[PDB]
Amino acid sequence: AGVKAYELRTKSKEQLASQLVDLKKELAELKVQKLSRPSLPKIKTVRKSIACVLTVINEQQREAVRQLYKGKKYQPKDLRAKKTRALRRALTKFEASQVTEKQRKKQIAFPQRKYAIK
Amino acid sequence: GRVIRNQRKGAGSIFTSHTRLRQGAAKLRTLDYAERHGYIRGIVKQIVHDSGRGAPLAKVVFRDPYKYRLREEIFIANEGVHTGQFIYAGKKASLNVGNVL
Amino acid sequence: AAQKSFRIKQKMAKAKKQNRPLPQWIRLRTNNTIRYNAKRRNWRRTKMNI
Amino acid sequence: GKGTPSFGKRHNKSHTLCNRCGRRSFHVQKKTCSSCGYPAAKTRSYNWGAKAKRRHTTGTGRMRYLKHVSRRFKNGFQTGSASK
Amino acid sequence: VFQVSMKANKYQIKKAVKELYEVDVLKVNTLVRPNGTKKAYVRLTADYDALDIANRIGYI
RNA sequence: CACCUUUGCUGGCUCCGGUGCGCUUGUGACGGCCCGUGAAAAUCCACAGGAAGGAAUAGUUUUCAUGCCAGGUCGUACUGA
RNA sequence: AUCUUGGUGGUAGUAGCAAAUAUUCAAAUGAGAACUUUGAAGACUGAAGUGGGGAAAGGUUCCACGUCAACAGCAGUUGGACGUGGGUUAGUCGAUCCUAAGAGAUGGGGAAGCUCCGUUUCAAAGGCCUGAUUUUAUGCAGGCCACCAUCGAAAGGGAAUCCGGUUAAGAUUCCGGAACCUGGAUAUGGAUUCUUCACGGUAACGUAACUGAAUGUGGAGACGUCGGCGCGAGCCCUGGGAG
RNA sequence: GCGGUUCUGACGUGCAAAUCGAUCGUCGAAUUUGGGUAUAGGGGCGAAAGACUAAUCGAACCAUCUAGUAGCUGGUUCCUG
RNA sequence: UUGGCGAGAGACCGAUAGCGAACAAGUACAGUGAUGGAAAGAUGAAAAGAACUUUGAAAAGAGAGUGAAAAAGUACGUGAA
RNA sequence: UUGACCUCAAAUCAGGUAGGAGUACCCGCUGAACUUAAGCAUAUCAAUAAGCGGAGGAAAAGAAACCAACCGGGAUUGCCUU
RNA sequence: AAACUUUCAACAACGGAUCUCUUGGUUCUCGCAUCGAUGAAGAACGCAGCGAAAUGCGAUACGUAAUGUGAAUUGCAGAAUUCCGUGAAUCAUCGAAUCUUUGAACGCACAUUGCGCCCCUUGGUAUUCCAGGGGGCAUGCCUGUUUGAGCGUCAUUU
Ligand SMILES: [K+]
Ligand SMILES: [K+]
Ligand SMILES: [K+]
Ligand SMILES: [K+]
Ligand SMILES: [K+]
Ligand SMILES: [K+]
Ligand SMILES: [K+]
Ligand SMILES: [K+]
Ligand SMILES: [K+]
Ligand SMILES: [K+]
Ligand SMILES: [K+]
Ligand SMILES: [K+]
Ligand SMILES: [K+]
Ligand SMILES: [Mg+2]
Ligand SMILES: [Mg+2]
Ligand SMILES: [Mg+2]
Ligand SMILES: [Mg+2]
Ligand SMILES: [Mg+2]
Ligand SMILES: [Mg+2]
Ligand SMILES: [Mg+2]
Ligand SMILES: [Mg+2]
Ligand SMILES: [Mg+2]
Ligand SMILES: [Mg+2]
Ligand SMILES: [Mg+2]
Ligand SMILES: [Mg+2]
Ligand SMILES: [Mg+2]
Ligand SMILES: [Mg+2]
Ligand SMILES: [Mg+2]
Ligand SMILES: [Mg+2]
Ligand SMILES: [Mg+2]
Ligand SMILES: [Mg+2]
Ligand SMILES: [Mg+2]
Ligand SMILES: [Mg+2]
Ligand SMILES: [Mg+2]
Ligand SMILES: [Mg+2]
Ligand SMILES: [Mg+2]
Ligand SMILES: [Mg+2]
Ligand SMILES: [Mg+2]
Ligand SMILES: [Mg+2]
Ligand SMILES: [Mg+2]
Ligand SMILES: [Mg+2]
Ligand SMILES: [Mg+2]
Ligand SMILES: [Mg+2]
Ligand SMILES: [Mg+2]
Ligand SMILES: [Mg+2]
Ligand SMILES: [Mg+2]
Ligand SMILES: [Mg+2]
Ligand SMILES: [Mg+2]
Ligand SMILES: [Mg+2]
Ligand SMILES: [Mg+2]
Ligand SMILES: [Mg+2]
Ligand SMILES: [Mg+2]
Ligand SMILES: [Mg+2]
Ligand SMILES: [Mg+2]
Ligand SMILES: [Mg+2]
Ligand SMILES: [Mg+2]
Ligand SMILES: [Mg+2]
Ligand SMILES: [Mg+2]
Ligand SMILES: [Mg+2]
Ligand SMILES: [Zn+2]
Repeated sequence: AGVKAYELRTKSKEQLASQLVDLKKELAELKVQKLSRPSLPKIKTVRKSIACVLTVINEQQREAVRQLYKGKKYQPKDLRAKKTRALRRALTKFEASQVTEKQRKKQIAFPQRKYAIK
Repeated sequence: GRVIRNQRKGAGSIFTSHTRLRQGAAKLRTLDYAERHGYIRGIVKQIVHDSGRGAPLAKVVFRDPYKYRLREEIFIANEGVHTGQFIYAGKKASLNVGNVL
Repeated sequence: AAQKSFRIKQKMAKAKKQNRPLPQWIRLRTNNTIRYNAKRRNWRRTKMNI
Repeated sequence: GKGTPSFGKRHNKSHTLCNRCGRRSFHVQKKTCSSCGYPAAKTRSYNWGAKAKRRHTTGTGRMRYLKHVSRRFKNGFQTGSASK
Repeated sequence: VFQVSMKANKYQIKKAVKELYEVDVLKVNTLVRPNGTKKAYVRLTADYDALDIANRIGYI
């Protein structure tokens, strides 16, 4: 059938590591059997289980690190948002919104007015 | 016309000097205190053929004044200098064949 | 070529694996138009040029 | 002697495989690829050789990262995850 | 006789065989085959029998 | 002696010389030749020096012997007409 | 349009398939044999070989099993063909290390610029030794020397391996036996010492060992070519004997 | 071994876009040659023939400017009146 | 705005045309290299792709059959010269 | 002696940033000849091709050291005109 | 007279024109603005039960996670038909990951799968040797930190 990642997300770090090894053992066993038999398609299910478990392990370990840098200025580049190189170099909303005191005063004194012709 | 033979020489490709077998450049010692003010004695260790050159060279060994070590110079041998001969170089060296005054 | 680089040997290994006729079952596939292996190479016909 | 007999003497390579572009165009003695220009930082190309530009440009390979960018741009470089 | 990762050296093969099959290795000889995979010829020490261990891992 | 045996099994002998402007090749000590006098570097050793350390009821010494452990990576088929 | 691409004729079953001395008989196999296999015979290369190995180059052509549509300018049961598999084992052989002619970063200087020069320079250009401290394998304790990256040889330089056996196809690589080198660790014997760092020999020098930092000096690495002479090895020739 | 004189031999829709046979030059050096390495196009290299520089040389090869220009050659497609 | 992404269209071309490329095309292949660079679309509604018999060593033939049609048999629409 | 200052360095020092690609259009630099002139040199082709540097969704330009000579207009760009 | 040659027709060849077709091209219009040291474009090598390609992907390898759909995939094999479901699929979507060796390509090199050094850790009697695992070491430039250099230079104190 295969493992299901919603079931794995309940599990602990150690339980998952243990399961990962049981799958790696199982996969080896089938690689041997494949030599004898003509066709052996069960091996696909266990390849994908391994890949599932590693995905979940990595998710857990990353979310742990996201918590460790909660709120801190500077976090690992791999947890920073990707966007694009050019977007990451752009001025922030704050920087782009800055006006000098001279211009702030003019903007208050003389905003564009709403008006209509009759 | 094409570039003539005498103009090809300056690029120095196939016309460079064949220096594999040469002993080193023949040169007097660097002019230092000892030579300006007194003399320094060296020994002629070897007299040796240099490829490309007519004249033989003389490997003269002098002590270093400032460090405990020997310093081989390469002189062009004057007629009459012999292995084992001492050579005197400096302001106060005597007027004998092989000395540097 | 007895004493060969790894990089050359790796390319030769690739060439070994590719040297085969088309698997017959491809011909049965729905809407198949591949008749034969059109990129087959042979040591007597065409050189690899490394 | 300049023809058939002289073709017998051809067994040394002027060019080997280029690490950068994979072609057999790395000139061994110049240590320089005649096709892509490795190890110059820039990739060799010329506007006199349009057909050669077309053989190597963006799109002639896998893309790998650049194929997904349009999709990412379409969804406003969103960050989180889909909710249920 | 095993197929073995192309990245694997003789130290890592010795260590893997001891770990996976609980056996003692005398020497490892390796070659890269013409199809570009790596084959290892792993001689066991005299205390172990290759046919037993091969029967356990289950190819006869 | 065994016998379309795994392929056996058993026994015996496997010794002593000569020769040379011989051939091929290695090498030694020499000789001839040059307005030609016929690489470099890694690497290894020795020496000079005398820093420093070292005994008596115990100190020194692994350039003597013996003993323990390890030696990765890539090439390796075949042709060479 | 000696037009462009494609197709097709006559020529024509014609030119031709004549270099490298050469084939023959039988059996087997097979639908089929001038050409495959075995046997018998006749010849050839004739060791500066048509033999046995390699370098460049090729890249699986190697080997087996199956097997003949195409290809082997006749043939084909055969094949370097076709299909499917098998096959290359290293501390000691190479690469890897070193430098050669040379190539080439950096410091700098040119050039609108792609880049060019130059290779130790008109640069503040590093990295070892030893004890410890027992705080630790970094600052500290001392010292020490400072040249100038790097790449460049499968024929140059260079640590160390041999025999016998073994496969369809691998072997100085596997197996068996017997060695060796480098790096590491290390304690037992021997040696040395109360004249502390050995003795002997007139001497050339001997020996199982027999303290030795910095620094310095030597050596080896390390070298043309030809000629005759000497000596060794393998081969050749030859006697007796046992098969 | 290196060369290439003569036959103006073979061949001349070849064995071959330079070969084959015989004959011949040279054969211990201004010798032959492998690999590495340097020199690049108005440039190189040349014991000099305008030779050689990948079957290309009295200026290589590749792409582009370029559908370069042509008072010159060739062609220029249905019928009748 | 002869590129990229997403759309809509045409008195445009219809496999020697139209992009070089309607197809595993910048592919196969050539070249030491820069570069150069093709050919190649159409069974049928559906594989229903010819069981079985017979001649032949076999390829195949002759029958039988499938199909609306094999004057559609993969050497596949039509099928000119 | 202790502490400044100036200038200049070093660090795998803390945090960043540049390079390469694409290149239709855009901002510069550099820069031909074929060709035309019935020859050819100035001229033309062309302030073009090729080469090099640098950007963006646009770029550049832009609020007059402007145009005018009128009864004066009023940043830049683009179209129709001239 | 036949053969032969020539001409025409029928049937059969050769060959692939013609006709009909068209998931391709071409041109015009409209809208949009998004590559890269957070490692791009491009390259190499790999990965499927049975693939040589094309296409997809990276040792988690024709994919993993997430979300939507709601039962396929299909050449065969196999699996499944609680399929009235946290659930089929070479499905769509895609925000989380994985992402070999490379490449601007960054420890140094590269016709080498060549050679280093540093930190943490494990094993082998181990600070120093060998091995395994993890993580690092390019250049120019800016701001800052720290440690310094120069009779450039001030004060202070010998
Ligand atoms: K010729
Ligand atoms: K080795
Ligand atoms: K060597
Ligand atoms: K030598
Ligand atoms: K001599
Ligand atoms: K000139
Ligand atoms: K050429
Ligand atoms: K020219
Ligand atoms: K005229
Ligand atoms: K075409
Ligand atoms: K039909
Ligand atoms: K930086
Ligand atoms: K269209
Ligand atoms: Mg090629
Ligand atoms: Mg020529
Ligand atoms: Mg040659
Ligand atoms: Mg060359
Ligand atoms: Mg090996
Ligand atoms: Mg000899
Ligand atoms: Mg061999
Ligand atoms: Mg051989
Ligand atoms: Mg031979
Ligand atoms: Mg005839
Ligand atoms: Mg003839
Ligand atoms: Mg015969
Ligand atoms: Mg004869
Ligand atoms: Mg004979
Ligand atoms: Mg064979
Ligand atoms: Mg034939
Ligand atoms: Mg035949
Ligand atoms: Mg075969
Ligand atoms: Mg060796
Ligand atoms: Mg340079
Ligand atoms: Mg080297
Ligand atoms: Mg050697
Ligand atoms: Mg063999
Ligand atoms: Mg052995
Ligand atoms: Mg001749
Ligand atoms: Mg003649
Ligand atoms: Mg004739
Ligand atoms: Mg003349
Ligand atoms: Mg025209
Ligand atoms: Mg023209
Ligand atoms: Mg076309
Ligand atoms: Mg019909
Ligand atoms: Mg038809
Ligand atoms: Mg006709
Ligand atoms: Mg830092
Ligand atoms: Mg023109
Ligand atoms: Mg004119
Ligand atoms: Mg004219
Ligand atoms: Mg003119
Ligand atoms: Mg331009
Ligand atoms: Mg942009
Ligand atoms: Mg706009
Ligand atoms: Mg602007
Ligand atoms: Mg103003
Ligand atoms: Mg205005
Ligand atoms: Mg990556
Ligand atoms: Zn390249």
